[PDB]
Formats: sequence, C-alpha cells, structure tokens
Amino acid sequence: MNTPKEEFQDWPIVRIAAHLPDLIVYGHFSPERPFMDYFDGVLMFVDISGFTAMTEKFSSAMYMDRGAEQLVEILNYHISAIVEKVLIFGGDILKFAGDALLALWRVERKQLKNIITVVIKCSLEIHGLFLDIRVKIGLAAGHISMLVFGDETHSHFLVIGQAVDDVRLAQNMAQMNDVILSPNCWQLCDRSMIEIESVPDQRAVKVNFLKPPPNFNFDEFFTKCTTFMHYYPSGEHKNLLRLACTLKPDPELEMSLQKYVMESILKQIDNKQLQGYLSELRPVTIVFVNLMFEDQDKAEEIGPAIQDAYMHITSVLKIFQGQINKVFMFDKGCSFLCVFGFPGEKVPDELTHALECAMDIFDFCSQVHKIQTVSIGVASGIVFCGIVGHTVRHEYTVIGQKVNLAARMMMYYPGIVTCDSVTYNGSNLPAYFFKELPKKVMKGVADSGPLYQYWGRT
Amino acid sequence: MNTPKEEFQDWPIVRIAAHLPDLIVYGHFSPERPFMDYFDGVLMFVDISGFTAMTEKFSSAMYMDRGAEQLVEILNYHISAIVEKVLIFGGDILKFAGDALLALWRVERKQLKNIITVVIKCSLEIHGLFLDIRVKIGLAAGHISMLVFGDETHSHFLVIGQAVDDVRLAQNMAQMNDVILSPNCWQLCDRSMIEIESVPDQRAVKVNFLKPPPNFNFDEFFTKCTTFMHYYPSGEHKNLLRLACTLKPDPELEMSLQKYVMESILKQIDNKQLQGYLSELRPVTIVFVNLMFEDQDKAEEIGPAIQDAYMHITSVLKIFQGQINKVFMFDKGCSFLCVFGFPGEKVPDELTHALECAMDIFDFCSQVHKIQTVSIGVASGIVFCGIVGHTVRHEYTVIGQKVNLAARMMMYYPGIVTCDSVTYNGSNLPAYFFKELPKKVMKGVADSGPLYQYWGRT
Amino acid sequence: MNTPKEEFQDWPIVRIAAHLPDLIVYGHFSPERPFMDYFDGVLMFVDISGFTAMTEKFSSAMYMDRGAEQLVEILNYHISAIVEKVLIFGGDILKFAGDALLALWRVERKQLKNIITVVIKCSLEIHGLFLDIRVKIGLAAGHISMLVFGDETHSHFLVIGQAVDDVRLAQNMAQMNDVILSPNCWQLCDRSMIEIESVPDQRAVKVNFLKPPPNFNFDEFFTKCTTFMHYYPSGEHKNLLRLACTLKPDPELEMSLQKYVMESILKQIDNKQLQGYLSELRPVTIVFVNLMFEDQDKAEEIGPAIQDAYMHITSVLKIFQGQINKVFMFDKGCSFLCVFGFPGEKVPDELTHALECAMDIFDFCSQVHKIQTVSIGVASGIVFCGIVGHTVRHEYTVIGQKVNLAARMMMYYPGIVTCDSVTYNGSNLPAYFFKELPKKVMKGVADSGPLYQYWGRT
Ligand SMILES: [Ca+2]
Ligand SMILES: [Ca+2]
Ligand SMILES: [Ca+2]
Ligand SMILES: [Cl-]
Ligand SMILES: [Cl-]
Ligand SMILES: [Cl-]
Repeated sequence: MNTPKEEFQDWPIVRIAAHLPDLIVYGHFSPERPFMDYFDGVLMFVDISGFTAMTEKFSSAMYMDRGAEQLVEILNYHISAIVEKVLIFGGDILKFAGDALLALWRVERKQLKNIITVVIKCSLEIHGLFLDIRVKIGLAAGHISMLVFGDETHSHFLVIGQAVDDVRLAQNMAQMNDVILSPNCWQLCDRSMIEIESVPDQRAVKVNFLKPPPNFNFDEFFTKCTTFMHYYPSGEHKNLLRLACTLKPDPELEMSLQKYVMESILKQIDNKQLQGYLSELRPVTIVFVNLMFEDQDKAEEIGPAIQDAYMHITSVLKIFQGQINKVFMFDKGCSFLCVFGFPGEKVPDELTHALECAMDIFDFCSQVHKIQTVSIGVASGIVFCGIVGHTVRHEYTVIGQKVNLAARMMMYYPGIVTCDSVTYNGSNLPAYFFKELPKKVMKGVADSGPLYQYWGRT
Repeated sequence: MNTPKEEFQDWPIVRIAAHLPDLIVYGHFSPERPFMDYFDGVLMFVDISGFTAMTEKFSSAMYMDRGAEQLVEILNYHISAIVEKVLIFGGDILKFAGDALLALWRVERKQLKNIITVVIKCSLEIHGLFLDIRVKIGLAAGHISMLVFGDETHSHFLVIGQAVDDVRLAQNMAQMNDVILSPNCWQLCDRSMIEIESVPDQRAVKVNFLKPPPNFNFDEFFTKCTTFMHYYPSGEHKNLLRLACTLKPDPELEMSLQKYVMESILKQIDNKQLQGYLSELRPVTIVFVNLMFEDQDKAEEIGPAIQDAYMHITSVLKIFQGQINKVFMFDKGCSFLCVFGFPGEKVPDELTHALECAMDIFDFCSQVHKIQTVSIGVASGIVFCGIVGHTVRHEYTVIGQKVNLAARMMMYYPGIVTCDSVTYNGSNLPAYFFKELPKKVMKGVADSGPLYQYWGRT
Repeated sequence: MNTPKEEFQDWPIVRIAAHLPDLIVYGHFSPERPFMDYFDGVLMFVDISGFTAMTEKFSSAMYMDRGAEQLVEILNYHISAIVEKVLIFGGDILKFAGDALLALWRVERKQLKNIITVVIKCSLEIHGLFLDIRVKIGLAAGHISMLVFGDETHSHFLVIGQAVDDVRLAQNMAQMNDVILSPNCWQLCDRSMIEIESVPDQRAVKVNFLKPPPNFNFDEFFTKCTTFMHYYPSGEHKNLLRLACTLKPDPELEMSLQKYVMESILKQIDNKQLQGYLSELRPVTIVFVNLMFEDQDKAEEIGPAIQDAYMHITSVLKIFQGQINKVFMFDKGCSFLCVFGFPGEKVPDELTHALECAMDIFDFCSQVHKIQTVSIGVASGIVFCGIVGHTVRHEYTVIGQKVNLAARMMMYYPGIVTCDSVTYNGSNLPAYFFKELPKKVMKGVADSGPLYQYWGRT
C-alpha cells in the first residue's frame, strides 16, 4: 500500500496567515472591541536605511517603467533574509512599516534575560548580512500590552507601553549599522556576556559584541530557550519557517483572520486578480493622523479612545474614499497611516477629499475624551505600494519620500492639519482656506516646497 | 555529467486527466456513439452529509462575501482526504456529484471477493476520518456496464446495471456513519471475516467490523490484490497518487479527453482565466431531467435512447443557453442535471428559457422509443458552483438546496414538468401556463413554498 | 536552531534570464552600440522537421479551437528534451527560431578538438530521442564573433563568421536524422574516434558513429572537459540545469537584461497578464528583411551597418506598428524577422502598413554604406506565436508556412520587395503599385498562389 508524497497545501487560510503574526493567528481572543492583553517580551525594531531614496530613483527613465517591479524584487530579496533570521531565532514578526519591521519574543518574566541574549545574537547576524543600504536595530524588553480594535468586519492590533516607546527611541539613535539596547533592556540582560559602549546624552547603549564565557555553547543555550517558545517549528515540522504554514481550513478562524487583511489582498489570495497588480509606483495622498494622550503607555486609558477614533475614522474614510494602511504607536501617540488612491480607490478630487476628510477627522478626534492633541499631515506624490517581506510572512505597505514627509509634518506642526504644496496647488479649494507656514528644518527632509495649514472655512 | 532534478510537468493533458477516471483516461475505445462496455467490479458510493445546509449558511453576512471561497476550501479539505484514501486503496473515482462521489474497483470475477475486503477496509478508514458533517457509504459488487454517449465535440459516460442501482440504494439506507453492503455484495464477500448486522425490511446489511483470522496481514493481502490492479502506481512512481500524473502530451489522446470537460474549465487549464473565477455562489436555475425506461439495467436497450435524448437535449440547451453539468443513473432512470446561468451563460429571461427548454425536452423525449416516462424538476436559487475534490482528481459540480429540490420534484411528481415559486414568480410567462400543485412531504425538503406544474400553452 | 528548507526563488531576474544564453547573462560587456566580441567554439544547429506542417493541421476543426494550446504543448514536450541534453552536455542555447535552435560551446582554441567529441556525442543522443517529426543537426567549429546592437531601451545580439555560415549549410544538407560536420569541424575533430561517410558534391561529412579507443571512458573524458566550462552547474548546484537559475536580484543587471526581451513577455513575467495569452494561432503579416554585405564574416565591417539599419528599422516599425521578432545571419546576410499583428499590435490596414513599412526600410537600407543588397519578403496568414523551449531556457518565436514563404521569397527574389496574394489582395493599395512575378520553384514551398513585387508609386 503506497504512502505517497503529501504536497504542501497552500489553502487560503494559510495565505491569509502570512499577513499576520502568531500573536493574532494563534491568539484566539474575544471578538469584543476594544480588547486588551498584557504580557512581557523582547522587541526588535529593524530598519533598512536607503530604500526611501531608492524609491525616488526607481521612477526614473532608466527603469523603463518596471520600476515598481524592480524595487519590490530588490527590497524583498533583502527583507526576506532578515525575516528568515528573525524566524529561525524564534521571533514573531508583528508588523512591517515601509522598509522596517517590528519583531517580538514573548516570554515569561523569568526568561527575559536569556531571551535577550538570543535576540542580540539574532541582531548581530542580521547586522552581518548587510549597495546604498544600512541596517539599524533597536532592542527593548519589558512589559507589553496589546490592543485589538475595530468593527464587525475589520480588525487591527497594536502594541503599547514603555518597551514599545523604548524600541523606537533605540532605533532612532542607531547610527548606520548599530544595535542599540533600551535602558531597561540593558538592565535586564546578561551583562557578563554583553560588551557595550555608552551613548552620549543617553542611557541606552550600543552593542559591541558577545563575550561568551568558557563553557557556553550557543546551540545548546538556544535549545534550552526553545522550551519557552510556544510555536517554534519542531519535530516533523522542523524544516518549516512557521507553524502557521501548517494551519488547516477552519471557517471560524478564517472569518476572524481575514478581518485584518484588506479586500484587494483577499482578492489576490482568492486568485481573483493577478499578483502583478498590487506592486505599483502610483500617485497617492498620505493622510498621517496622530492622536496624543495624557499617558500613551496605559492601554486601558487609551484603548477605548483609539476604538472611538477608529469608528469615526473608518466611516469618514469610507465617504472620502481612503483606507487605513497601518496603525502604530509613533510620535508620543497613536498614528494612523491613511491612503487616498490605493488599488481601485482612484477618483478625481482625491486631493480635496483627503483634505476634507482630514478636517473631519481632526474635529471629531479633538473632542473624544482622553485625546489631548490631534495632528494630521497631508502629502501627495508617487509612492511605492506593495507586499513586502518573505513568502511566509509579508504585508502590504507604502514606501516613499511623501510618506515620511506627512509623518514629519504631523510631528513638527502639532495640533493642526498641514499639507504640502502638491496637495495645496492640486486641490480645488480656495486659497484662503489655507495658511502658508514658517519653514521648519525637519529630520530626514531636504526641501519640501512651501507647507500649509489647512485652516478650513472660517 | 550531471543528472539534474527533473521537475514535475503539469502539461495540459495532465490537468485535463485530473477531471476524469482511469476508466476513460486509459480506456482507448471507439469514438462511435453510443459505445457500451461490460465488466465487473466493486462500487463505493460516499456521501458527506451536511454541506447542503452549510451552503445556505455561507451566503450569510458573517462570511463577508467570501462565502464561495470558504465553502470550497472546507469542502475540499475534507473531500481531498477521502479521495486520497480511495486512491491509495486502489480505486478509480468515477464521478463527483455535489458532496458525494462514486468509486470503482474493476476486476475480474474471481477477484471480487478479495477486493470487497479491500474496499470495506477503505470504507472503515474513511468512516474513521470523520463540525456538522457525517459520512455515509454504500457498497455494491457485480456486473457493470459503461455507456459513452455524445457528439463530435462532447462526450459523457455513465455506469449502468444492478450494482449501480444497488450502491445508490445502499447509500440511501445508511444512517449517519454507516457502511452498508448491497445484498449481492454481502453474498460475494468473505463472510468469515466480515461481521455485520441486518437492516430492517432490508436484505442489505451494515458492516460492524473486520474480524481477521489469525495469520491474516492486511499489507500482504493488499499487495496480492495489486496484481490485479492495472494502474496502481508502483516502482519509480510509487510516490504518486495516480498514474495519470505521468501522462505525456499526445494530441490524439488530448483531443479525445477534452471532449469530457466543459469549455470554461479548459479555459482555466489553459491559463486563460484566473482560478478564482469558477468558485461562486450564484443564482442559477436547475433543470433536472429524468428518463425512465422499461429496464434501466440493460445497456444495449437504453444506450441508443440516451444518445437520442442527449442529441436533442444538447441542441435545445444551446438555444436556451443551458449546460449539462452531470449525468447519472438516479430515480429509476437516467438523469441529466442541467444548469442555466453557469460561467458566461448569464441572460435575462433565464427563468422563462429554462421553462421553455424544459417543455421542449419533455415533448421530444416523451416520444423517443424506449423512454417510458419523462419527469423534469425546475428550481431557482443561489447555488455553489465550483471544482470539488483533490488536486489530482477533481470535477466541476453544483451544491445547494435548490439542486436537491429539483431532484426531489422530478421524483415525487413524475411524468410532468414542475417548477418552484422563485421560478414561477420570476418568469415572464402568464399564470395560466401553470397549475398550482398539491404539497407533498418530500424526503430531505423542509418548506418549498408552492410548487407548480408547467402546463404550457393549451 | 532550525535549518529550514530554502524554497527556490523564481525572482523576476531569473525569469528574464530564461530568455537569454549565458553568453549574455554573464557577459557583462559595454553598453556602447554596436559592440563586438571574438572567441572560438563549436556550434550546433538542431532542426525538428515537420512542425511547420503540423501548424497548418492544428487550425483544423478537430482541434476544437485549442489548436495553439495543443501545438505548443507537443512542441515543448519534444524541444524541452533536446534543450535538456544540450544543457547537461554543457552547451549554451543561443537562440530559438521556430522549431530550430542554435547552441554554443565556447572554448579556447586548444580545447576545440575534445569539445567537438562531446558535441557529437550530444548530437547522437539527441538524434536518439527521435509521430511525423525528424531531427536534423549541423555542427561547425572555429572562430566566432558576437555583435550586440540596439538603442537605449532594446538590445539584440547575433553571432557571425564562417563557423556560423557553415553550421547553417551543414544543417541544410542533413537528410532526415543526419548529423553533419562542417569541413572545418571535420578537420579539427579527433578523427581516430569519429567514423564518417562523405557527402556528395560536398566537403562536409556525415557522422556514422563513435569508435572509442580501448581505454576511453566518456564520463571521465566529459569531466576533464568541464574544467573548461565556466558555467557548468557543479557542487551544491549540480542538480540544476543552469547556473542562471541561481541569479540573484541585481537592478543594474536586470535593467541590462530586460532590454533583450519584448514588452509583452515582461508583462507576463511580472504577473500582469495570464500565461495563456501568448500562445496563439493568429493571422499576422511577416516582413522578412535581408541585408547582404560584401563580406558577411567580418564583424567590424558589418556591425556598424547592422546598427545603422536597426536604428531605422525600429523607428519605422514603431510607426507602422510592427516588431522585430528575431535577427540572425541567414541567406548570405543579416536577416530581420519582423511581425505585424503580435500581442496588442492589431489594427486594420495592417497589410498596407506592412507594405509601406517594407518599402521604407528597403529605400533606407539600400543607401546605408556597406549594404550591397536589400531583399524583403512579405507574407500573411495564420501563424503560431508563443514561448518555445524548456522552463529554464525558452524564447518567444513564430512558426508557420507563411514564415517560411516570406524567407524563401526574400532569397529567391533578391533586391526587391515581394508579397504573397493574401497581402496583395488584402491591401488597400491600387493594383498598379504591384507587378505580378514569374512563379519560381522554391525550396520547401508547395503552391503559393501568385507572387508580386511591391513596385510602389512610380
Ligand atoms: Ca524607514
Ligand atoms: Ca449529497
Ligand atoms: Ca524549421
Ligand atoms: Cl504595533
Ligand atoms: Cl456514472
Ligand atoms: Cl544568432
């Protein structure tokens, strides 16, 4: 009696789960919104510098209109290698944002010290792998909260707390090629093994190298650590990068998971649209919304408010034809990266709509109870839109100088709605709806032409 | 000199052969129509209860318009596992009809007893594998005839005879989870090994278990049995589920095989249409045609008549824009499951056309010589249309409460054309073309609203 | 720590490189045009007789409109097997033209004798593999030049010299199933091992068999030969047919390589169009342009002129909506196989345009300096268009009786523009723009109806 080859089945649930971390795939929590969970772990925030520049170069004529295709190919080739290291070292990739990603090692408190060693080693091997591109890595460790928010058909999650703020601070300090530990990470780690240098004006520290003691064997140490890793592929599945590759059809589970994924990606998963379609360099408008709270580390304070804001944001975006691409803690608060002009959401009046949408969101969110300040940055231009990451773990994202510009506007001009000149000039709105603003020198930004506040009708 | 990896070639002929049993793939018989062949074998008829209900639930809002996708995924996940067992145990899947399939073990007469043991074991392992779904299995054994019928561009086959009637009777008696043997099967089997209980008012019997004798080893027994299995994958191809996976391009053979497959499936095979396209939950009209004969077991009596009827059915369907989905022996006769509204055959007046087509077919077939009675049931609603089965053996089929309703109408209201209320109400035809009928309690049917006879113009 | 399966990545650069020989993929030469390189090698020219006939038969009704699909499947099944032998024996397939291909073994001069043995053995194994189809093979050896020509967005290459003329002469003499050596090949080969018969009126010779000496072992001999093969897959990659299967994303390299591939193929590579789309049997017009030079073996004489002609040809084709399918040395000169009506280049007035384009090209090229004679043959009909070869090495090409007719017209009627009757009759041009020509008996051609010179306006 034969025992024939059992071919890999790439069921739709498996393709869906590629777009999500184990934190959600195997999370099985309440459908109530908001939902909050608390745990500890080590976070790794990995940034590839230079793709933003590259994006602008891939619109040039030398790319012969295959710029999007070339950009995603060279990006994924690099990012995939990083994704594999994170996964082999036992991490869960939580989210991709442009050419960066955030990974988590969730463990019990007693195991943070040893897991920190594992992550540092991971980081050094990644810093290893890496012709104009640098890798910067920030690490943090401690208490983490998760929030899930959304409505009956859409779900989103985010992580919150001091470790989340710390990992992003650590990463902003990294010079090209550094691995930086948060103060708390340094404080919890196995200092007898990890050799650091101080960072000026900073309690965070830079990793120089591992200094293992005499009888230390990393493979044996790693194996002990896998005891604590719930989803590490093992035994018969030790040849797989993710346990999620073995997920089996389950309509309840798939209904729950699909709510995290955008409709155009589900179309592609369901072989109702060609893959090529989602890799594009297209003119869009970014609307980058920031909500600042009294205490951005206290999930049960901020969770209700994010949900409240999300309910209004989503209904307004539906009307003005925009979409939430990503949400994360960023700029002392919760940020929504929204996009006008994604697959199948073209219009004329896109610019006007992005501006009217932004004002509406600003007025509403300004009044929701624990929101201290709202800031919104609007910028328009050619940006890369596509699926970034590894075959087994990837997400739809946007990369482009205008994406960064909108984020920087929202941070340097708090408490108002701002726009760039392309949006100002392009919009059908009268000039006295706007105010020309003082030019601020902005981190990471060369020369935006004039910037404007969208004052609205008075 | 290298000996490089020889990658699997999924030639078009191989993809075609996935839609057909070895009985046709390796049959090499005359292109003359009708063509009849005679042999012996054991038949297995496997039914998954509950998908029909599920279908109705997958149109609900909780499925967020991915109902078709979810339904086919969960169906195929289960059915594929059954298909693999049948194939590993040496059977040929002849046909899929909704969430059921029919499998054949064709052997010489002297080998029926031993092969019956093999099939029972197969059945018990399948009953094994199987959250609202039961598996019912009927087995029969004996003489079988095959008919091939069609025209210069389309071919169809069916099996006929007492064993075919018996396997369907056996399966209608199975309580959830039973394996039932036909009287003749019980009479030919190795009774010293097979422990049964009687079935009330019935000569068919229920399998309780296998009671192997002392030195009996199933693997060695199975291996002896493979001597008689012409196409069992072996040697270098023992890792494959079907020998058909090795078929090589042959234009003569492919011309012959493609005639069994519908044009929209050939389009997909030829990568001229996205796969997603054929899995749908769409409103259609089922026209379920039954031809009753004096003796439905005598192929050479009935074969000419089925061909005659097919020639007219197909020309009328072409005019009224319908398609034959499936043909089989069912309801004391030969049944054609026809569909109005399949990929690319949308229209308005679909309902009217289905009714005029049904009348035309009724008048013509009523006059063909050995056809004793014609019955036709017409029902309209949302039904699942798609490819069901395993990667290596699958077919296009329809599942839905309206499919069952049309079959039951055709059986409970013989000798006339009947329709449901959706069709009555929806049609552009005057009310006095119809007659409102007495409500009959029907096996498997809750509450069809009113039913009607399509009387026609008088 | 796991070491998980590293799945084959079929990056776009890899898919591009399938369409090109190692001579270009790993060539890294100047982007200047024309560019010329010089080396030595052995050439193999392999022709499958009979597909041209088959093409005409695959338009018949028995193919039920899947003629293109069937033709490409049966063609590729045969051609793929030849491609694998060439590759396993260490050759580089340079180009496909219809049902023929040209392969190169590039080596240093001292190694030609031994490599000739390898190629003969290859040829005999191929003649081995080969229901109406014969394989004819011609071999040549010696000095070879390569020319690359084109503009900022398109590139083409060709090989030139006596060995290139010889391999095509050798192949025209081969009777069904022969392997023929050029005079120079015979002169350089290891005559103590290769047993030949003379060919009447010819210095070229026919291979009867290999006569190895006593201690000769072909595997050991082949292994010694692999020392000289730069790109032979080895070690960890010994299971691959081409080293190109391992190419890694590199935007510079991909920009350079894509210029050789037509836009509709890049569309398919980029998953922006279904694969089925490019296999077609469609009515087109072939415009077969031949440039004759004083000395067609002297690349530095002829290279500038081919570039000059290409610059004008391409701009005129752009205007009249044609495309260069292929360029090669053929008919005592450089030939351009151009096509009117390829994917997405339909029009009415196609025939007129092909004729006005041909005249324009004739007038211009007639005046470029070292071009002695221009001849152009125009023929219209149903031809097969599609990707021919092996998964790892394949190209877009055209096969059809009208392709051959246009080539034969251009050779038998030199120095003028000629057209067939379909084109004459179909064109919107007045009859006195043409002259009816004397019927010539033409090699490989049954009965073209009348042929015409396109005289133009006087
Ligand atoms: Ca970045
Ligand atoms: Ca059923
Ligand atoms: Ca040829
Ligand atoms: Cl997050
Ligand atoms: Cl049947
Ligand atoms: Cl060439």
